Amino acid sequence: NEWRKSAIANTLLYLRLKNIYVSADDFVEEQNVYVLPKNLLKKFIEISDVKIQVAAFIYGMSAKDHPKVKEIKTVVLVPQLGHVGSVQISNIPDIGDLPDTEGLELLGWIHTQTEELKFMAASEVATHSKLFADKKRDCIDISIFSTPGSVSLSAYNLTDEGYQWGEENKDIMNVLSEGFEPTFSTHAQLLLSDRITGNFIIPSGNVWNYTFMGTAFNQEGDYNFKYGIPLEFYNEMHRPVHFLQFSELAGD
Amino acid sequence: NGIPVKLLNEAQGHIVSLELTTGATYRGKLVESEDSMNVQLRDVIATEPQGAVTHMDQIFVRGSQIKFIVVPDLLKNAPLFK
Amino acid sequence: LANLIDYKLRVLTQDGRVYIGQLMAFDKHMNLVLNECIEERVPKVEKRVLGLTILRGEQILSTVVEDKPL
Amino acid sequence: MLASPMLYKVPDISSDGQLKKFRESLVHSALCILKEQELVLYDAENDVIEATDLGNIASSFYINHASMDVYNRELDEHTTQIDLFRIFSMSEEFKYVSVRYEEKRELKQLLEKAPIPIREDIDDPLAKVNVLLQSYFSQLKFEGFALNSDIVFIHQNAGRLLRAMFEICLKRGWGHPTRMLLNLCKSATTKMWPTNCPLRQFKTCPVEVIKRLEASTVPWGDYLQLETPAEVGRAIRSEKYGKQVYDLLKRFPKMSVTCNAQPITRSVMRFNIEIIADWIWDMNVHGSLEPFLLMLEDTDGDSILYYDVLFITPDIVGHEFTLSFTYELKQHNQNNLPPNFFLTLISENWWHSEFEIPVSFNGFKLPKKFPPPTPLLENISISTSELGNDDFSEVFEFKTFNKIQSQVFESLYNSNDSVFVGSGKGTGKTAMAELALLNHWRQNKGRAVYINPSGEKIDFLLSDWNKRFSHLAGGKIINKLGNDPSLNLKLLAKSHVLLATPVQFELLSRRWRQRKNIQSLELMIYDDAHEISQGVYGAVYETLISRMIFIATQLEKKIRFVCLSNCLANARDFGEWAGMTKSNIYNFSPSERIEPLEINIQSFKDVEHISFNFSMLQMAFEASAAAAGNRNSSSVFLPSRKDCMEVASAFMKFSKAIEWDMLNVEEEQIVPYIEK
Amino acid sequence: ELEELEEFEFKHGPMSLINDAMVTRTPVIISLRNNHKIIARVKAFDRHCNMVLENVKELWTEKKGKNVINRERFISKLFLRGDSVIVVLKTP
Amino acid sequence: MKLVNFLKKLRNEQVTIELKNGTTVWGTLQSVSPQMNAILTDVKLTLPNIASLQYINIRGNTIRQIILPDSLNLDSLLVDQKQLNSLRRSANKRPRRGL
RNA sequence: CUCCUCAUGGUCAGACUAUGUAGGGAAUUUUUGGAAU
Repeated sequence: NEWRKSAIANTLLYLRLKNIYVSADDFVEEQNVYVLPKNLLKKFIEISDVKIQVAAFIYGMSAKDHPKVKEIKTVVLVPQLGHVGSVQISNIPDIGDLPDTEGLELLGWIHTQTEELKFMAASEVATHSKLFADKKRDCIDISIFSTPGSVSLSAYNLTDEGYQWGEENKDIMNVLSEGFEPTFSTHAQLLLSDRITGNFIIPSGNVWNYTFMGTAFNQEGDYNFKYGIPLEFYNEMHRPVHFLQFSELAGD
Repeated sequence: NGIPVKLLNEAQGHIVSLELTTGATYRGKLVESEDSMNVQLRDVIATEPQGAVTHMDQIFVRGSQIKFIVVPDLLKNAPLFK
Repeated sequence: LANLIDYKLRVLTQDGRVYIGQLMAFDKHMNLVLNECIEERVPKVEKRVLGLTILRGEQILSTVVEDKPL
Repeated sequence: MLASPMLYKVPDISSDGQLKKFRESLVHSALCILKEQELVLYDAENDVIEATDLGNIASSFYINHASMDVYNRELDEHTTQIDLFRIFSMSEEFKYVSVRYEEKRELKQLLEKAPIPIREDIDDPLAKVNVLLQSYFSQLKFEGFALNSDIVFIHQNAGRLLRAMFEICLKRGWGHPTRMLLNLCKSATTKMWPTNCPLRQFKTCPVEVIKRLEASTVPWGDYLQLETPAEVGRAIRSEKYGKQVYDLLKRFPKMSVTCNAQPITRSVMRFNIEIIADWIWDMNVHGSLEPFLLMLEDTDGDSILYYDVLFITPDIVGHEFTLSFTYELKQHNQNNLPPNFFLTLISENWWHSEFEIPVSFNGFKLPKKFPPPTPLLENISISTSELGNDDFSEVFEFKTFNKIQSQVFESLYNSNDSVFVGSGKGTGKTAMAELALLNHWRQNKGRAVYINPSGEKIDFLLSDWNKRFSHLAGGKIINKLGNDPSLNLKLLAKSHVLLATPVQFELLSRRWRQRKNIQSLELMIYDDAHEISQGVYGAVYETLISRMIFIATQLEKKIRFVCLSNCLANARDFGEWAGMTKSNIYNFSPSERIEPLEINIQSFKDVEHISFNFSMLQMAFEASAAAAGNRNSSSVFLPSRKDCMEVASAFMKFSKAIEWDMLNVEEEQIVPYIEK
Repeated sequence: ELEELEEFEFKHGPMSLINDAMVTRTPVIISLRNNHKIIARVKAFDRHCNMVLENVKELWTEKKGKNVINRERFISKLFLRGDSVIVVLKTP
Repeated sequence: MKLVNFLKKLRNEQVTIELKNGTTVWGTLQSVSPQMNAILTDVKLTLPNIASLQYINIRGNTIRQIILPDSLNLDSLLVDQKQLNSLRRSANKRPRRGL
């Protein structure tokens, strides 16, 4: 538990992309399909945790080759406080100020987990609904299953009933999740390529993980954003409390 | 202002001794001390460098002409220790 | 000059007279207040116990570290 | 060995009294392992030696070779903050360190509350070493002084080792380690963490304030953005000292940084950086100058593209300061290119500077593959006999033309069309210009414009032209233009041929409508058209070219443009815009020249901030000695007269010791020449 | 503006002698209040007539149990207070 | 400019100060105040028979002259304050330069 | 380094205290000498 064992365990996370596979769904032009690069995914895996869910937003736009294809150019990492199997996330980011944003649409969001599901769980669906309630109905989700030796990209969609369910049922609600059942989620079309690449946006304070900053995190609150390199889930910037406790161990 | 100026203002009402640039010594009660060290003195006994001593009622000497003052030891307590 | 505070110091006057006393305070003009100050003239000979004294900065030539504070 | 060969294991013994082969065998043994550690270059049979970057680092920071290869393998592209301490511990200088049973209780207390986790365990000395390192960063003095002695050792050698690792990663071009290592180096230097605020390293900043900021859980950027002093005092929630804090903030480095990238060609990419420095200087706190490491790294932050150290002096702060550099791309990154590269500035001293501005690639489209120049056919047969009138054959003081000039001669001397003659400095562009001038005269034309940007070589060329060209045609007036618009106008009238810089003749020709002499100019030689790339003046010179072409189109005038230039990849486009045809254009490669010339470029370290250093000077002297011992004559170029004087005295000192001070002439002959 | 006026007044005033001394690197002789004289070159000056003097030769007059004798010594690097200056003479 | 600053530069320098009263001082300047009050250490002092003193502070107005070592670099020490004043005081077409 | 001025941030009912790319410390009471003999 705590910082030591998981943080030490974080170094091995580059090994999880040596083997990458998905259960291959039938490719269909009828619905829009996503093209995700191998570097952004790798960096997100590195920043993420073995246990706790790490989740960012993802942005991009339609290329002129196919309007139905959506290229994910810009990952947007946001203020959040993660738990095991659940996470608290801030609002939709206001990134109009930055350059290299000419009408970048909101494609969806991405997150980590350790359980292999064909559907989105309650803690995920409720969060999805809270983010996108009245804002974008057809946005997608990327659920990354992560285990030592390989990772798996499980994409998902959502229908209009799930948003209502998330609006009504936020805290706890395990039975209404059970009744919610597998069916509502629909497996979205996602691809992994080395033929394109992308970049990250990060908050102005450059601390995206508010795990141990409990007072500073605000679930609805404004933040400035900037381009940069994101940090590790357990990184010196994310663990300031530990230094005052470390020197406080000897005291004075 | 000077801290010794502040002490010297505390010395008002006491008996002090004054040596001037000429060397004459004036002992008496200090009436008034300005910021410029000009001092008003009462009932002064004066000892000249030749040794002759005189008495005078009211004397006022310029600051610039004073070599030094000696003030009573009462003031040494405070608050200039800080 | 702040390090010299509380020390026993020897001040040489304009007229050549030597004063010795504890340095309690100074100011911009280098007016010094000297506690338990005594005067020596020729070098002990002609030594007098003055007591608490101010000295003017216009008259002061130099000061040296005499002894440690009381 | 000489004294007792078998004691120290000389096998050679009777053989080689001087132990030549024993010495050489040890050298072989050394250079194998060194080469394995990529410290030096070596070849067994050919036997050539040169030093590498890693070897230079080991030399500078005096790292043992074992420590060196340990760094080599244990450092990786993906290595993280946890692994950095482990590698530091693995450094061979700690081989003699071992854990102790009286140390063990304090170790146990530490490793619980240690911020940076340890993959190893209490029994292992490496773990003890890096926890001592952590304590040192965190300022922990100790009671049990065994630990404190070890941490003294770490105090003296730690910034060394860490700084070495950082330099190594920087040479390797690895993004994840280099930034974290730079932070660690800073932490060894200034003794603090990132989470401890940078206000700690100010000597005048008080203790209560820094405690309050540590405990306030606030991003550093916000405090830096705060301006109003009273508002800073309110933000730091103590009304006292706020003004002091704000003063010290403006004494903390703050940079408004911008970068505009732009491709030169498809492979080469030039970055124009605008680096502004807003902070106010202090000689006490900042020191002599501010070294700032400028990192150009990829979109992930994985590998380093390009790096440089730059010195911000007291003079630069507040000025708008541009910095330029070039980078060649990869093959795949050439084909498909990223959304942006990250440009990050970090202070080698100041904490949490961290200014990273994205270098924007959005729809940057690279140009086409470079087209090769027109081929050089094998023909020598063109000579001075081919030209029509034989008075023009007494000019060139040679008979047979060059290989490159023979190629252009047909379009040049015979026809009147617009010619891009093109390339090379050595191959005479002067000669080709002369031929063009003769062709122009031959048709009873008479107005000629020879334009070179270099005003000193214009004068030389005038001195050579007026004594010879002018008298053969027999009337022609060759002149150079002066600063006056009026005087150079009267010259524009009086003179058949005008020689001027682009600035001069553009200024005179700006009114073509009003000066009708300039509407009538039939022939032009644009000499060194490759200098249109050069700064604003090149832009002036293309303004002149564009103006002339606009005059040709507007007036329906036949104006023969002879564009003389250097080797240019984009040359054909340049000729196209000038009213030319692909057949008329002649572009050649630099390798086409007739005197094969070895360009030997040699790179040295820490030279970016200086005109020259002492190794450069030695190598120059060695080259000069090679030339002087040979029959060749040699020359060296220098930035200033001051630099020339310095190098001259230096050369004399080098020469006086060695055999050659030689002037190849007696010492009594030289004074008669230098009498003045 | 004030700085400009001060420098100018200094240039056209009596100060012009010590300004001219620094620029020409000419020797000047200074009659001091100690009844000693300093003939030297002016390396630097001040409004108070504080001066950095090089190649100092100071000349003085001493009385003994017979005829008055002049005495002199060389001080290569000398810095001088401004109040000791009675007179600064510039000459060939 | 102000020569007193030039004296401020003179810390850790061995000097012989002649004084208005005629006193000769020999010692290493620890500091000089802007008043030109000079504090020195390891001082041999001769009043107009030398007295050896750990530390001596002299009031600036009493200083007649201070004789500096001949090794001192006056060219370098004199020019400071002007540079400090200059530091206190301190579009397309930018690159005259090209590629 | 020190005192003043000024600016400032704070506190108290003008004073005090930290900081300052600040100005200053030659015309009567102090630091640019009425001292010299």
